[PDB]
Amino acid sequence: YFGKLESKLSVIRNLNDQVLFIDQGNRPLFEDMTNAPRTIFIISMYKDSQRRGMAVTISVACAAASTLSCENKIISFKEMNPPDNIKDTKSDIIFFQRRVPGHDNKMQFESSSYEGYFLACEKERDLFKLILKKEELGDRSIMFTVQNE
Repeated sequence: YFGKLESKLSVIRNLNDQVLFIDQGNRPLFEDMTNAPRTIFIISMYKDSQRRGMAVTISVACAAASTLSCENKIISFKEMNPPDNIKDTKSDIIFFQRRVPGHDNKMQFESSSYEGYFLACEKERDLFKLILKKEELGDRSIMFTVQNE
């Protein structure tokens, strides 16, 4: 069971400190910037009845309703706002925000639906793409900086 607590305006960034943003193809990408309303995200925090940690929802601020989803281990944006309630122990839109042990300032987002899977930055070719993948003990690619303001 998940119950919404609050919401925070956030800018997410990988360790290359490239900002996360949604492009025109509805695809989440990473880039270095010096346009901007596509970088602003809303992180909505939920209370987990099983107490596995801090459950969050990631959605873009300047859209009507687009929430981040990892349905079928594939990153996408559903056409919905974060719900007041989710009545299940797992959700494709729900992630656990976890602070990384030996790094300061850095968070990782574990999928609630698929255990041991994390949001991650991936070089493809000329693009840095947001993907869902499994965790190596370090693995820089699953670490993120989030600026709640």
